[PDB]
Amino acid sequence: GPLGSMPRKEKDFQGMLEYKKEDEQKLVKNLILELKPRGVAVNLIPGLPAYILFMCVRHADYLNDDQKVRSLLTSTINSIKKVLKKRGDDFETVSFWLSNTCRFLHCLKQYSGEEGFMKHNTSRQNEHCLTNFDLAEYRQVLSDLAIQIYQQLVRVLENILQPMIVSGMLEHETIQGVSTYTLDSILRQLNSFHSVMCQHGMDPELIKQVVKQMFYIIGAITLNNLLLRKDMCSWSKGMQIRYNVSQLEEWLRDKNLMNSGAKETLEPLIQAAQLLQVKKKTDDDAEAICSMCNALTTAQIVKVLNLYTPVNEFEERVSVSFIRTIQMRLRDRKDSPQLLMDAKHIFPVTFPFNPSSLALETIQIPASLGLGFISRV
Repeated sequence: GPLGSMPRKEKDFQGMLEYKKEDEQKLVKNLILELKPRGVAVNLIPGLPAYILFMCVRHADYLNDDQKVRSLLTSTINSIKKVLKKRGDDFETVSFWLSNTCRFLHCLKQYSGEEGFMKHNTSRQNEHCLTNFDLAEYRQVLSDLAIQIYQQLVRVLENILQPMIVSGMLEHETIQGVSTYTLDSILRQLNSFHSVMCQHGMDPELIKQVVKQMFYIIGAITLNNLLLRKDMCSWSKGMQIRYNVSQLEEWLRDKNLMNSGAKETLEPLIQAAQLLQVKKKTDDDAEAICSMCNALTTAQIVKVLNLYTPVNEFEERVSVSFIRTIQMRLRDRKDSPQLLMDAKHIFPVTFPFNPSSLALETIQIPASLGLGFISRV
């Protein structure tokens, strides 16, 4: 039936989107620069802007149009940087663009046509692979861009967290008979950060990295305050920290994040709290401290013992002899000289490939996005 029949059947959409060269700057403006992150569509389908962008890349490749391909990827990358500069003080917008930049990168891989990335693809998804261009070079650029966005997300979340840490982990006291933010404030805030990331469809492997980084920041700020303040080094602070850490650990358990590396970053703080609790008088007490505090430096152990504030009914001041016993024993240990931890340290981030089951041929364009000048192919 190669000739025409009536009625004429509507075409079967292939999951591509065409646009006119003259409309490129409008396209990125509407889909990136002035896109509302709280829009219904882009939250019902997390990563929608990235998918739409990819579908557009797809049509340009289909037409074997190298010039349109180059121009679109360059506009897409520059616009993402643009919106990150203007709006990057806000956690929501940075989480949103980190997630869409990752999804865009994942799409470039999943539909590259390279066999190594096609492994979880359906037959249909494989029909959607690029056929004319190798975009490996652009992927590296997007990954570097994603590294920069992550570092900004960490700066944003640190600025929200930092004022809560000391107050929440150290200063709130309820213990009786033994001598503003709470632990709940911190737990709620971690919950909020994590809920937003999940709702944005951020990679679970990336979310795990963000969580490890947030727990590192908690532990480092808290421990640095113990090492600078006499009033924070006491048996009862030790008990309160021990409990606060247990709740943070239970947050990890509840969210199934026990593999994020988050817990392990608390180990110095944990051992400091334990040190505040143990006996500090005899040679045996000293040996036990040295073998217990394997994750603290000699400088940190010694500092805690010097600052230690005794409650006389229960204990005494730590003696100069005892500290000298600790120092002699720790001579055989080859430790780091650090006293304070670097609370600004950022673990290097990775973006392991996370293919999607979304079927591009089922995507439709909502009017709200202001993209009527685009058409489906």
